Amino acid sequence: VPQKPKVSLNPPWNRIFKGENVTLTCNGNNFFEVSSTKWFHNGSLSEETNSSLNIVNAKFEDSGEYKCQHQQVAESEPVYLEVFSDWLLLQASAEVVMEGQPLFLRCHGWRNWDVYKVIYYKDGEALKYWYENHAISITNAAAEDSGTYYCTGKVWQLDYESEPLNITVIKAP
Amino acid sequence: PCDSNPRGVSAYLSRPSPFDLFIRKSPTITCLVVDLAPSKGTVNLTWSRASGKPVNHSTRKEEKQRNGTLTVTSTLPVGTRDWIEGETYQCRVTHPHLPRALMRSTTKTSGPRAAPEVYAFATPEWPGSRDKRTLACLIQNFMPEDISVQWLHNEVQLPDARHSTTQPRKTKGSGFFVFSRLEVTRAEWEQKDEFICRAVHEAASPSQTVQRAVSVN
Amino acid sequence: CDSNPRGVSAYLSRPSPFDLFIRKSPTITCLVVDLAPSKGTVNLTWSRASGKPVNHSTRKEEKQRNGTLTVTSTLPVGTRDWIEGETYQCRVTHPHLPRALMRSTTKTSGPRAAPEVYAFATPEWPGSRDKRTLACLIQNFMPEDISVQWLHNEVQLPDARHSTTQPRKTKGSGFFVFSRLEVTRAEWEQKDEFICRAVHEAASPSQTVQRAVSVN
Ligand SMILES: *[C@@H]1O[C@H](CO)[C@@H](O[C@@H]2O[C@H](CO)[C@@H](O[C@@H]3O[C@H](CO[C@H]4O[C@H](CO)[C@@H](O)[C@H](O)[C@@H]4O[C@H]4O[C@H](CO)[C@@H](O)[C@H](O)[C@@H]4O)[C@@H](O)[C@H](O[C@H]4O[C@H](CO)[C@@H](O)[C@H](O)[C@@H]4O)[C@@H]3O)[C@H](O)[C@H]2NC(C)=O)[C@H](O)[C@H]1NC(C)=O
Ligand SMILES: *[C@@H]1O[C@H](CO)[C@@H](O[C@@H]2O[C@H](CO)[C@@H](O[C@@H]3O[C@H](CO[C@H]4O[C@H](CO)[C@@H](O)[C@H](O)[C@@H]4O)[C@@H](O)[C@H](O[C@H]4O[C@H](CO)[C@@H](O)[C@H](O)[C@@H]4O)[C@@H]3O)[C@H](O)[C@H]2NC(C)=O)[C@H](O)[C@H]1NC(C)=O
Ligand SMILES: *[C@@H]1O[C@H](CO[C@@H]2O[C@@H](C)[C@@H](O)[C@@H](O)[C@@H]2O)[C@@H](O[C@@H]2O[C@H](CO)[C@@H](O[C@@H]3O[C@H](CO)[C@@H](O)[C@H](O)[C@@H]3O)[C@H](O)[C@H]2NC(C)=O)[C@H](O)[C@H]1NC(C)=O
Ligand SMILES: C[C@H](CCC(=O)NCCC[N+](C)(C)CCCS(=O)(=O)[O-])[C@H]1CC[C@H]2[C@@H]3[C@H](O)C[C@@H]4C[C@H](O)CC[C@]4(C)[C@H]3C[C@H](O)[C@]12C
Ligand SMILES: *[C@@H]1O[C@H](CO)[C@@H](O[C@@H]2O[C@H](CO)[C@@H](O[C@@H]3O[C@H](CO)[C@@H](O)[C@H](O)[C@@H]3O)[C@H](O)[C@H]2NC(C)=O)[C@H](O)[C@H]1NC(C)=O
Ligand SMILES: *[C@@H]1O[C@H](CO[C@@H]2O[C@@H](C)[C@@H](O)[C@@H](O)[C@@H]2O)[C@@H](O[C@@H]2O[C@H](CO)[C@@H](O)[C@H](O)[C@H]2NC(C)=O)[C@H](O)[C@H]1NC(C)=O
Repeated sequence: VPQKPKVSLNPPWNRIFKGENVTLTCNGNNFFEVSSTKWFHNGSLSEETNSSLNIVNAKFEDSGEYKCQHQQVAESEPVYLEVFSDWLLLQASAEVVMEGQPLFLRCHGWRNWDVYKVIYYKDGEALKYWYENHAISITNAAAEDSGTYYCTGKVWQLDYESEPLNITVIKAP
Repeated sequence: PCDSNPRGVSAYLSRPSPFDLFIRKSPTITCLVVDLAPSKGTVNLTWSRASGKPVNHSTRKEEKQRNGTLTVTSTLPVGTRDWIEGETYQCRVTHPHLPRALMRSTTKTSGPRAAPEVYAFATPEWPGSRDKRTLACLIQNFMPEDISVQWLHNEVQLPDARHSTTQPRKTKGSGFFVFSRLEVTRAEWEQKDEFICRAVHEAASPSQTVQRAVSVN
Repeated sequence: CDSNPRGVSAYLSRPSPFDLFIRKSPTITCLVVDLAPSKGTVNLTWSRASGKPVNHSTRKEEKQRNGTLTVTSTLPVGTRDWIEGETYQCRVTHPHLPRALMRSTTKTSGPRAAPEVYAFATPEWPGSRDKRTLACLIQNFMPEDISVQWLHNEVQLPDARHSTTQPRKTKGSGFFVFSRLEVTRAEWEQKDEFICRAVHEAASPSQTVQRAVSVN
């Protein structure tokens, strides 16, 4: 019945282009670090015992289910990490956002190539267009803010569209 | 030469059609700005002549498009004379979102002026239908390429959406050629046989018009 | 326009009616453009959807004037297989690119309606008394894949002799294309019979269709 351990990503994006970098960290409800951390990848026990696990030049093999647990029985809710290789990737701070919390969308161009005329779509509607790339920053989540999103943009003068992404928002009576 | 697409925002400036210029005798050029992004303030479109002589009042519409963008069109009335006499008009758009200003200009096309040659034809019936016959009109060896085709029928200038006219194409004779097609109904040729395929070009005399009659049977 | 580079584009042409029924040796072509001097290969790979093997292909790499670099590859195709809806795909890959470039093509679908052709001929004009223009209208057909041409005394004129437009739709669910063939006096005295043939997937019985013409 106690507080379970949480996992944070930095940068937020749990979906990234191959060769990109990301870091997993296990909760601050273990501050001075009283217990070694144990990371689990798709199942096996990782050999890193520290509070934060790194990932470099992320290969595809690195995609998967990540979980960390301390010295209790319960283990962090799993965090899924997908590694892609396309022209545009739509990254989100969190796929399921508790009511009220902030949300971030980002149209990310491969090798961080410039993407002009980026447009973000929400349920087939044009949410926001800008001459250049830009992040979608939703300060306070809502109900309308759910639905499936995806972005389009020009990279080196050609047109591209990110594979679509679902975002859900909850309520607490 | 590419300081013409500020922040990516492109613009187009259309030239008066032969028709709107000689028949209708009320020509107008249009400046169309695309890929603008919604904002608090509107753009600042400004029309001007190279001669320095003042300009008529313009029109302006701002249509938020489906793709999140925002368009702006502005049409301007133009003195039929001034234009043919080589005058030159320029469209200058300007908005905060923009670094350099956006400009585009246009004037009467140059070169040698060779009148149009037109020949009208008509198809024979076919086992498929006995009450539908097709018309065709070929206009060639002309220049510039700016041409306005159309049709008449018993003093009635048919609906533009009635015929299909192609785009100019060059010939081994330094002139261009365009084709027109106008499907027809039995009822209409019994009303009369005279079908006219007019043509408006900057050359052709004496009324800048040129036509060739046709008919079945 | 200037500095801003443009990325690789790929296209894939379909067998012309002609090269498919007359010449009976059809070939599709994959054309890659806007490539740039790379240190790596640029793999082009042909494949069928049926899984059945493919003939050997051709390949040319022409450095273009605008600093770019083009690659074309033509592939021989079984006349039968094609008409029977087979499907071919061109896969190009460039080291410095995310996903691979692919394009495919197969026999156009829909209802097959034969072509209707009518040939015409202009009357002289004060400008010249030894030059007369021909025109040939082919309509109400579908698919839009059509091969126009001309004959003259058993001589299939040079493709560069006539100008044929691109298909356009009609309020009759079919398409229509126009052809123009300027002519010289010498030739009609040699004979009057001018033929404007047409090759379509429909028309019977030899998949050909023509209409004679002549002045006077
Ligand atoms: C968001 O959506 C926007 C629209 O919803 C979209 O804007 C469009 O941008 C394109 C270019 O990116 C614009 O194209 C230009 O169109 C001009 C004129 O538009 C049409 O109508 C004119 C008369 O009103 C005609 O004179 C033109 O011919 C054109 O009409 C064509 O279509 C009709 C219908 O079948 C046909 O009868 C005509 O024969 C025409 O084919 C043109 O003047 C411009 O021409 C220039 O470019 C062409 C080829 O690129 C050259 O050959 C010319 O010489 C010249 O340089 C050009 O075509 C289009 O107008 C915009 N749509 C709108 C608002 O009408 C925008 O791109 C979208 N943005 C994003 C990021 O998604
Ligand atoms: C935890 O569980 C996950 C999922 O079960 C595992 O991750 C999978 O890892 C494999 C690699 O072993 C991933 O597969 C790879 O996908 C790449 C991307 O696919 C895109 O591109 C292709 C081609 O255009 C499209 O068809 C496809 O739809 C996608 O758009 C491919 O490029 C890879 O291809 C290469 O490897 C494969 C297999 O080795 C060969 O068949 C190919 O010839 C080529 O050499 C490859 O297919 C897979 O996507 C991952 N799944 C997920 C959900 O991400 C983790 O590995 C696992 N944890 C561990 C380590 O056990
Ligand atoms: C993801 O992170 C890696 C690694 O991070 C960086 O390198 C490590 C070794 C540590 O020092 C980290 O603190 C540091 O942030 C990035 O890869 C690294 O990229 C750099 C260039 O961006 C490489 O440097 C080059 O090294 C070669 C040969 O070693 C030289 O010839 C070059 O002149 C240049 O110095 C660095 O070697 C490489 N790390 C290794 C050894 O793999 C990676 O770029 C990053 N992903 C991104 C782009 O975000
Ligand atoms: C494009 C950007 C600058 C951004 C910019 O100028 N931004 C405003 C105007 C126009 N846009 C680019 C937005 C239009 C996009 C059209 S779109 O249709 O996509 O909207 C500039 C900044 C530095 C430039 C590079 C280096 O020099 C090296 C090298 C020189 C070669 O010689 C050409 C290749 C290369 C890699 C250069 C490419 C590109 O040149 C760069 C990235
Ligand atoms: C640099 O020069 C080359 C050659 O002029 C340019 O390539 C040309 O690219 C266009 C498309 O942008 C090709 O047009 C297409 O051709 C296919 C083939 O028939 C057709 O199916 C399409 O409808 C379209 O017309 C064109 O064919 C191609 N030229 C060649 C090699 O045939 C290239 O674009 C230039 N680079 C720049 C600055 O864009
Ligand atoms: C991505 O989302 C779409 C849409 O989800 C719907 O809208 C949400 C707000 C929520 O109400 C969901 O319960 C809705 O389903 C999903 O689309 C469904 O895809 C499945 C295939 O798995 C199909 O059987 C359903 O008919 C689709 N529903 C509709 C009406 O489009 C989609 O599945 C999601 N991505 C995944 C996980 O596949």
